[PDB]
Amino acid sequence: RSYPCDEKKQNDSVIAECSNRRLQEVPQTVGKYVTELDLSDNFITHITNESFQGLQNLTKINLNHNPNNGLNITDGAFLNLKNLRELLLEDNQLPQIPSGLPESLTELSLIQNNIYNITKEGISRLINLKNLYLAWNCYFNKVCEKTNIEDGVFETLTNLELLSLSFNSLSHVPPKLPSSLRKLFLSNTQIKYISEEDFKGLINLTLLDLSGNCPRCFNAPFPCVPCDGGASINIDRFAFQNLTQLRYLNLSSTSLRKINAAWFKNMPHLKVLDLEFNYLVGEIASGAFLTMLPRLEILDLSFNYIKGSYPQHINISRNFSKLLSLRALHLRGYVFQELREDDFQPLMQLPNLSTINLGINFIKQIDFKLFQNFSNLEIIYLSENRISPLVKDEFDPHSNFYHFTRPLIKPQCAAYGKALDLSLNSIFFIGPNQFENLPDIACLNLSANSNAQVLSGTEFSAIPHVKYLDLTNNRLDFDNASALTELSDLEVLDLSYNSHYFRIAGVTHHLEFIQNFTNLKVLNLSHNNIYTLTDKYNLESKSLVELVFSGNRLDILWNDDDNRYISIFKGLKNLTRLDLSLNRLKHIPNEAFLNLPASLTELHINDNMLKFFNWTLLQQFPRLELLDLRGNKLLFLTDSLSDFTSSLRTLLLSHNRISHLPSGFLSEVSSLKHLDLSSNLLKTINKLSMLELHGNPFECTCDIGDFRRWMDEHLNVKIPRLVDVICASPGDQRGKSIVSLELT
Amino acid sequence: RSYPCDEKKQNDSVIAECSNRRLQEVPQTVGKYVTELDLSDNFITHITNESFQGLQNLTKINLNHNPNNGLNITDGAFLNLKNLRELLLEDNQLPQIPSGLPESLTELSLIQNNIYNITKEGISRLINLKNLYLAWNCYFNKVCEKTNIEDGVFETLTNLELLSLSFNSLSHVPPKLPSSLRKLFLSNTQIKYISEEDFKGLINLTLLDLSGNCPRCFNAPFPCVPCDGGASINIDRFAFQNLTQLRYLNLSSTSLRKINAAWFKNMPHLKVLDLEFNYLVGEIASGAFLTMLPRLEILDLSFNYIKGSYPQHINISRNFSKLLSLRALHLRGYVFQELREDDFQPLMQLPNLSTINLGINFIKQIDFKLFQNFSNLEIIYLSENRISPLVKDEFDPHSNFYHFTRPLIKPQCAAYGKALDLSLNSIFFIGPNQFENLPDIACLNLSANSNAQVLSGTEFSAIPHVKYLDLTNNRLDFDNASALTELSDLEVLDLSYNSHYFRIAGVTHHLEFIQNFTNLKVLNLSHNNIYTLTDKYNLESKSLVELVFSGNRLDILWNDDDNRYISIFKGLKNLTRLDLSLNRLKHIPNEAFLNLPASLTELHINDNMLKFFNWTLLQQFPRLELLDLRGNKLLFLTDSLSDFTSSLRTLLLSHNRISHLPSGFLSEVSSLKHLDLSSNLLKTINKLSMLELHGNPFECTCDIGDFRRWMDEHLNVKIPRLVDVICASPGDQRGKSIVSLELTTCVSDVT
Ligand SMILES: *[C@@H]1O[C@H](CO)[C@@H](O[C@@H]2O[C@H](CO)[C@@H](O[C@@H]3O[C@H](CO[C@H]4O[C@H](CO)[C@@H](O)[C@H](O[C@H]5O[C@H](CO)[C@@H](O)[C@H](O)[C@@H]5O)[C@@H]4O)[C@@H](O)[C@H](O[C@H]4O[C@H](CO)[C@@H](O)[C@H](O)[C@@H]4O[C@H]4O[C@H](CO)[C@@H](O)[C@H](O)[C@@H]4O)[C@@H]3O)[C@H](O)[C@H]2NC(C)=O)[C@H](O)[C@H]1NC(C)=O
Ligand SMILES: *[C@@H]1O[C@H](CO)[C@@H](O[C@@H]2O[C@H](CO)[C@@H](O[C@@H]3O[C@H](CO[C@H]4O[C@H](CO[C@H]5O[C@H](CO)[C@@H](O)[C@H](O)[C@@H]5O)[C@@H](O)[C@H](O[C@H]5O[C@H](CO)[C@@H](O)[C@H](O)[C@@H]5O)[C@@H]4O)[C@@H](O)[C@H](O[C@H]4O[C@H](CO)[C@@H](O)[C@H](O)[C@@H]4O)[C@@H]3O)[C@H](O)[C@H]2NC(C)=O)[C@H](O)[C@H]1NC(C)=O
Ligand SMILES: *[C@@H]1O[C@H](CO)[C@@H](O[C@@H]2O[C@H](CO)[C@@H](O[C@@H]3O[C@H](CO[C@H]4O[C@H](CO)[C@@H](O)[C@H](O)[C@@H]4O)[C@@H](O)[C@H](O[C@H]4O[C@H](CO)[C@@H](O)[C@H](O)[C@@H]4O[C@H]4O[C@H](CO)[C@@H](O)[C@H](O)[C@@H]4O)[C@@H]3O)[C@H](O)[C@H]2NC(C)=O)[C@H](O)[C@H]1NC(C)=O
Ligand SMILES: *[C@@H]1O[C@H](CO)[C@@H](O[C@@H]2O[C@H](CO)[C@@H](O[C@@H]3O[C@H](CO[C@H]4O[C@H](CO)[C@@H](O)[C@H](O)[C@@H]4O)[C@@H](O)[C@H](O[C@H]4O[C@H](CO)[C@@H](O)[C@H](O)[C@@H]4O)[C@@H]3O)[C@H](O)[C@H]2NC(C)=O)[C@H](O)[C@H]1NC(C)=O
Ligand SMILES: *[C@@H]1O[C@H](CO)[C@@H](O[C@@H]2O[C@H](CO)[C@@H](O[C@@H]3O[C@H](CO)[C@@H](O)[C@H](O[C@H]4O[C@H](CO)[C@@H](O)[C@H](O)[C@@H]4O)[C@@H]3O)[C@H](O)[C@H]2NC(C)=O)[C@H](O)[C@H]1NC(C)=O
Ligand SMILES: *[C@@H]1O[C@H](CO)[C@@H](O[C@@H]2O[C@H](CO)[C@@H](O[C@@H]3O[C@H](CO)[C@@H](O)[C@H](O)[C@@H]3O)[C@H](O)[C@H]2NC(C)=O)[C@H](O)[C@H]1NC(C)=O
Ligand SMILES: CCOCc1nc(I)c(-c2ccccc2)n1CC(C)(C)O
Ligand SMILES: CCOCc1nc(I)c(-c2ccccc2)n1CC(C)(C)O
Ligand SMILES: *[C@@H]1O[C@H](CO)[C@@H](O)[C@H](O)[C@H]1NC(C)=O
Ligand SMILES: *[C@@H]1O[C@H](CO)[C@@H](O)[C@H](O)[C@H]1NC(C)=O
Ligand SMILES: *[C@@H]1O[C@H](CO)[C@@H](O)[C@H](O)[C@H]1NC(C)=O
Ligand SMILES: *[C@@H]1O[C@H](CO)[C@@H](O)[C@H](O)[C@H]1NC(C)=O
Ligand SMILES: *[C@@H]1O[C@H](CO)[C@@H](O)[C@H](O)[C@H]1NC(C)=O
Ligand SMILES: *[C@@H]1O[C@H](CO)[C@@H](O)[C@H](O)[C@H]1NC(C)=O
Ligand SMILES: *[C@@H]1O[C@H](CO)[C@@H](O)[C@H](O)[C@H]1NC(C)=O
Ligand SMILES: *[C@@H]1O[C@H](CO)[C@@H](O)[C@H](O)[C@H]1NC(C)=O
Repeated sequence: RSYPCDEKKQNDSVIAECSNRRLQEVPQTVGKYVTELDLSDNFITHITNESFQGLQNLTKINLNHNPNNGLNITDGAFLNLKNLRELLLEDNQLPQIPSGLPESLTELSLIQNNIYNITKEGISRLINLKNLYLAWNCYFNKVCEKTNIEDGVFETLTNLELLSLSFNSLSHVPPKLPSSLRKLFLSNTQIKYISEEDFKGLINLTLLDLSGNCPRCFNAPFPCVPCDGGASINIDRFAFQNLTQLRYLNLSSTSLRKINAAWFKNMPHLKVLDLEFNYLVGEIASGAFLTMLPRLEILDLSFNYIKGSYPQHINISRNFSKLLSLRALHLRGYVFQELREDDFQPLMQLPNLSTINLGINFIKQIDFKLFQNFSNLEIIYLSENRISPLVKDEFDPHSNFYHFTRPLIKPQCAAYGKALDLSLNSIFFIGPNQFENLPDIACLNLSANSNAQVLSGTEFSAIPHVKYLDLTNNRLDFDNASALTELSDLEVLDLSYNSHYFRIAGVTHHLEFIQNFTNLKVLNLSHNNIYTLTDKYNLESKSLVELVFSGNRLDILWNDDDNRYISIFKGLKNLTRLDLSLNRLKHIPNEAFLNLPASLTELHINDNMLKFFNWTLLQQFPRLELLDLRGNKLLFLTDSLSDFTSSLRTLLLSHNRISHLPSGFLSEVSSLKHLDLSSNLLKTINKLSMLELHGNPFECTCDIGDFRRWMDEHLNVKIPRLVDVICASPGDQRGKSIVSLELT
Repeated sequence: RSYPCDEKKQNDSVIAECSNRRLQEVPQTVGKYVTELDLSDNFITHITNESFQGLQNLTKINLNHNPNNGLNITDGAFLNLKNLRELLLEDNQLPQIPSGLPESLTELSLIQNNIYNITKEGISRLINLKNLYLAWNCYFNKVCEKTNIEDGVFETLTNLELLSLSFNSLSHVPPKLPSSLRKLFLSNTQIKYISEEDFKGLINLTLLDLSGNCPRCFNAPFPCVPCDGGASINIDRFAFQNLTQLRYLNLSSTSLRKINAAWFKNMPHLKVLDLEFNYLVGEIASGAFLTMLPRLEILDLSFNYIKGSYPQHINISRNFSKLLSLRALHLRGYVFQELREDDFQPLMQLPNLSTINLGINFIKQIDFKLFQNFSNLEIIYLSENRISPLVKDEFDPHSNFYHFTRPLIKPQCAAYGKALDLSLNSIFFIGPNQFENLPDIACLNLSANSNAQVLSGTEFSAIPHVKYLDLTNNRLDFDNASALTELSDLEVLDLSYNSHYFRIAGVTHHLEFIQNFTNLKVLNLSHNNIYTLTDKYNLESKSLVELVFSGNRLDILWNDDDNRYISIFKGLKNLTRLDLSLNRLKHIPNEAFLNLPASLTELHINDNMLKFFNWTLLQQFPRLELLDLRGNKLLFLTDSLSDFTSSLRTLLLSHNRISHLPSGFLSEVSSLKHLDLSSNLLKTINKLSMLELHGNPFECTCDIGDFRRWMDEHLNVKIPRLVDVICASPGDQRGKSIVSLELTTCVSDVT
């Protein structure tokens, strides 16, 4: 049982996680076998040549964010560790590259420090370096007006594949870079001119990042100072003529008015070109460079809008048809009124185009017919446009800062088929022609359309094979038992955040339409504040697997004088996961709890106000693996759980007021694998494989020693976060983990 | 201050407020001199003939919401009170109208009870009744399928001016109503037919409410069961022929397809007609009845839309020009695409039309020229339409439930002149032609337009005389010192909830444009999360009276390493009211606090996390009347406040961790009128006119008795919620108010 580091097996080596544990120095109680040590987010201030004694087998050390004054690393502190490959020293307030680093180093990271001098003394001996990260060092500091890069400091590094000097005031591409380089990151370097010579010899390079050099300002979470007179980056005609291996060019936020087609003459393999936050409305219209990119897969031209120009049409060159390899186009924030069928003629041939991103263009009209003309289109993303009803009579320094990195559409949605995201549009009601002349849509997002309409069950007729449907953040009036019945194939329905009309007494609430879905698996009714239904008072489905019922008023339903809702969930005969969280429940009528489906594997009733829980009733739930009761006001446990369940694997009781464990509890219940008793009022204790106890106010006075014995006996039971299992009393202990006491 | 009722003198009579004080029975410690007694929101269950013994001067009793099983009122319990005019008995669970009520009664209220029988025995003796309220009695109850109204039960009441039977299952207008009736309220009564006879003799009537009878459902906070086959209310041809005095007709939510113009034949004075939540798209187009309303001032036709119909145009009859007296038209929720100049020709003549309400119509285009064709138009309300950028050219049972009762536009805005509310529209940027062909606008609402634009100071050129401007709930990029400079004459600016771009480092933040406003009085920057400005680091104005700076990051600004923001507010030389609430302040640098304007009358720093407050620095603030420090983490008071201020009138210190009052604090500071020490950690105490102490964990052990003396001596000092000034200790006291102890016999230990 390791302290204070949770030591774990990974492939063919032993990892130590000692992150975020208030450690004031490198623990010397680290396993002899360990090869990778994480000490990030701690309060360590000193690293001596004695800090890693008896640990010669370390290949990786992480010391990032230490402390939370500065980190003091002595000369040749690591030099003894002859097998050290990966050394991470980020956000340590380091004033110089620590001297005497081990020549075995392949990956060094010094991001977010006060390193102004990049010296031969520091790194020229590190001739095994593959990856060097030096970003965020001389970045808008008043002490340092330019990073000092000793001449030829990198040329000895003939194994260096990745160099990163992003977010440093360089002003000039450093000379004498090693030919070995595959990826050169120079984003936000204040480099305004790129010469013929700058990237000479770099004939192996696959990625170049010149982003944020002469920036166009928009939404960056770091400072944005445009080049004087809004001037673009000046890139010589031939600067990239020897870069024949380049796959990834990032020119985001360089204020480019014109793109020289010469730049791409000897670059036949370019796969991903990033042109976000430039002034290229012209070049998108009459693009020379579009002919030079036959192998391009990802193009991004987002936020190239002309300030104040709301053109009627988007002007797209016919040359866009010479992007034969294109898989994904990103045309966000161009800002235009209408997309005509003809405007997108150039794109209809491209055999591999799967993703069109027209987000944040404030488009009013789209000839939706034009989306049938596309071979392998999987993702139509139109979020933040102005599609009306149709009737017609603090940040991650490692992130990609200029590109949408996460999926445009939830993978769980896209999985089903062609995905259409019309979220944050103006479809205030679904018009009769709303989805006419549309491919077979599988995945549809109508989230946040200020839609507050009634559903007759004839809105989705033109796209009847929708499987995943998001109607979240609307004010839909569920006034009709026919609502959504036209969608027979439907498997996932998200009605989250439609509370408006569910709160209103002067309108009926019909949820019977659920019953008509033979294929429906997952229904989300979170945050609808449901307090009544009319006519049919039970939810019923033979198919449904998961119901989210959180943020509703079961408190009101299960306290109906005529017990109308006592079996609201029973008719869900195939339900395995039910979420009753945030329903303001104080007491659950035994009858009502006994009418929860017998099929339940996983029941969440967390974040209510339960004082009592009739453990007896678990007898009626023989498939129940997981019970979540966290964040209630529970006081009492059964003292005979074994009599009530043979099924229960995981029991979560975090954030209750439990002060005493029954004598026969921890022992017995052979099914129980995971028990969570963290953040309770346990003063002392007095098969399983995880036991959480952190945040309990333990009396550390001899009586505890009995439990401390049991921890040493049962080592198979993982007690996580031992650092946070603290003594409340007595006064001299108030602070120590309960693994610090003696026996006297 | 009598216990437990706060007695107050008002216009030669004494009111007793004993509401919301957990009283389990009528207190017998009420002054004989009292004329009005409020006992609402208590736990009283019994009213006997001994409940108000003496107390002969009582004219008004309020017993509403008592308790929170039922209220038990004995026969002739009030009969002794020979001067009882107003008796309020609302939400008491009463099973019958209490027998033997006093004949002196003029106003009786019995709303929200279980009164199924309206008997002659109960009310026929009450021949002085002006106002009887019986709403919400037999309302969707399973015991009672109809209210039983004894025949002729009201006809003895020849003084009855107001009768209310709203929200009761009647099914038929009761017969034999007194001719004295001025206002008859029959809303949600389930009355489907109205006969010639029903309102015969009611020749004095000024108001009739038939709303909610055959309802159209939309947003009502009470049940809505439409008449079978969506049938409208059936009102006979001549039902209103004797109602020549009627001013107010309410036909809201009666599902009316057709409005018989006969109804208004002998009704020449009708002032206010309410037709919300009907099916009158036709009648608005044709409209016989429009010729019959020469004196109408308020018409409301809101929510008459045809479900699913998004017509290109609104069809209003030419007859709308025969509404000569109209002051306000309410056409919400008709739902149409375009308003053309000619669509509103019939309204342009009407000499007195001041308010057009086109809310929630989802209009895409408006010929804004057409609003110059109006004589006395003061309010153009277009909230919740779809006006795009232009580039080319627990409820209140007493409420009015079917009408917008509050002002369409904040009075503070309208006051300045012609008001245009484009809130909750689609003006994502202000186009160059956005406010062209528009009257002289004084008051402009652009709130919640998903507007996320840069301002060049050329957007408002076409309406340069805007005085009140609301830009709230947008994502405006204040990246320009020229922003809004075209609006000279500007007095009020609301920039509340525009935090988006103020949180973003990769954008400049210019607030210099304030300086260019010679007339600017009130500036609201609430909830903008301001943590930096570029170039100009101080706010400066010779004119500004009020700055709201709440929900910003003064924590970050006043902890700038180079002290850039130390005098951010000093250049506001005329400022009297400053709000620093919700700025996450733990400590205020003495320099920074000393650079707050000297002109400050009223400083709010509530809801921060302050541990310390240098009371000394108040010396530099000689005009300071009101200091709000509530909801901080303060521990200490000055012990010599008098040395630091002669100005301070109101000091709010609720929700701190203050555990001791200095001996010389309460005494001294003759200016102090209101002191708030509620919800602190005071164990004991040891000019003014209000002192709040409720929610302190008081030791009720002899030491307290000193204070209890001081309360009896200084009776002028109102201590509100004495009921909630509770003993924490010792164990035997934990629950009693500190006015329940005996000074003769207490304990000394348990400290
Ligand atoms: C079908 O249509 C008809 C209309 O054609 C509707 O009938 C109306 O119904 C409403 C709602 O019940 C009635 O309003 C009530 O009227 C009371 C009398 O008001 C008048 O006298 C006072 C002077 O004493 C004036 O001030 C009023 O004018 C305005 O004055 C100020 C603004 O300057 C406002 O405060 C007023 O609201 C008026 O706009 C009138 O000339 C009125 O007192 C009563 O007010 C209570 O509720 C309001 C808001 O909730 C509070 O401001 C107020 O405080 C009252 O409530 C408490 O406060 C007082 C004093 O502090 C206490 O004494 C109370 O006990 C209580 O604790 C209310 O607004 C309206 O009068 C009536 N129209 C006519 C002509 O009769 C039907 O309802 C409609 N049917 C349906 C189903 O909607
Ligand atoms: C952004 O910040 C701004 C400003 O910081 C903020 O806008 C202000 O919002 C506050 C409230 O949030 C407003 O203050 C209130 O104003 C109420 C209305 O005030 C007027 O009308 C009062 C009564 O009207 C009667 O008389 C007229 C004619 O005589 C008659 O026609 C009417 O029908 C009616 O019968 C009137 O009393 C008042 O005048 C007062 O002004 C001074 C104050 O210094 C005082 O000395 C006077 O003696 C007098 O009281 C004014 O003309 C007002 O009722 C309200 O007041 C009280 O009672 C409530 C509780 O019932 C309390 O909450 C309150 O403390 C008061 O005791 C209150 O004062 C203010 O007007 C806004 N300012 C502007 C410019 O609009 C925005 O809300 C912020 N925005 C966001 C998004 O947060
Ligand atoms: C200009 O445009 C260029 C592209 O033209 C762009 O370059 C790309 O930058 C991003 C951001 O730095 C790079 O993304 C990272 O890539 C590495 C390597 O990925 C490969 O290897 C891993 C397996 O090790 C595979 O999963 C992956 O499929 C690739 O084969 C990844 O390590 C990064 O993943 C982590 O970081 C993400 C961002 O924080 C996390 O979300 C993710 O969970 C990973 O973090 C976790 O694991 C990390 C492992 O080291 C660990 O360190 C973290 O703490 C955490 O536990 C990330 O995807 C991308 O590779 C570059 N593209 C190319 C082709 O090289 C520039 O960024 C852009 N310029 C600007 C200024 O934006
Ligand atoms: C309305 O309610 C629905 C139903 O709850 C919500 O949609 C679900 O959201 C949950 C998360 O809250 C989704 O579950 C997550 O899916 C991720 C991806 O799953 C795929 O990949 C995994 C392997 O990674 C496969 O097992 C799986 O078959 C899928 O192929 C997971 O990565 C998520 O976390 C997992 O890993 C972490 C460890 O980091 C663990 O903590 C988790 O326990 C878990 O193992 C997680 O499983 C779920 O897929 C969604 N369902 C559907 C049908 O879409 C909506 O979010 C909700 N709507 C609103 C508006 O609130
Ligand atoms: C510009 O347009 C905006 C957009 O409409 C407008 O904002 C509105 O202002 C008023 C106050 O000035 C808001 O009214 C309040 O809103 C709160 C929200 O929680 C309500 O709780 C309050 O009403 C309660 O009391 C009623 C009593 O019966 C209850 O029935 C009711 O349910 C509430 O509990 C209170 O009225 C209004 O909500 C906003 N609306 C929005 C969308 O922000 C602003 O006034 C306009 N600016 C100018 C200059 O006029
Ligand atoms: C349908 O449309 C909406 C809006 O486009 C999608 O909502 C967005 O979904 C993403 C991913 O779930 C949310 O990302 C989150 O951001 C917050 C940061 O505030 C972070 O806390 C979360 O961890 C997560 O990263 C995003 O906020 C959300 N946007 C809005 C406006 O709600 C929705 O996912 C779409 N549906 C489908 C099925 O694709
Ligand atoms: C009572 C609930 O109403 C919901 C609803 N469903 C539909 I189809 C409509 C509707 C009505 C008129 C025009 C266009 C569409 N409406 C009404 C509005 C637009 C107000 O939501
Ligand atoms: C970064 C600041 O950008 C704000 C801004 N102010 C204006 I005038 C515009 C704008 C841009 C193009 C077309 C129409 C209008 N925009 C940008 C958008 C519309 C994206 O918000
Ligand atoms: C460039 O990479 C190739 C393999 O892709 C390698 O054989 C060659 O040695 C590298 N060139 C230099 C000069 O390091
Ligand atoms: C399209 O991609 C597929 C694999 O997804 C590949 O086989 C095909 O050759 C690609 N075609 C072009 C023209 O890039
Ligand atoms: C409910 O939907 C059905 C089927 O489309 C329709 O005929 C009916 O009019 C709807 N009912 C209501 C109350 O809107
Ligand atoms: C649990 O409920 C059952 C009946 O459903 C009842 O017999 C028993 O009293 C309850 N158990 C506890 C511990 O309250
Ligand atoms: C009101 O009544 C009492 C006796 O009923 C009388 O003595 C008293 O003088 C009256 N109130 C006032 C203010 O005079
Ligand atoms: C109308 O009202 C007044 C009371 O204000 C009364 O004098 C008159 O007689 C009433 N008319 C009838 C017919 O009752
Ligand atoms: C218009 O209002 C004025 C005063 O506001 C009034 O004298 C007149 O009666 C009204 N005019 C008409 C035609 O009703
Ligand atoms: C108040 O501030 C002044 C300086 O402005 C300082 O000298 C004094 O010590 C402060 N008082 C306290 C109690 O901190």
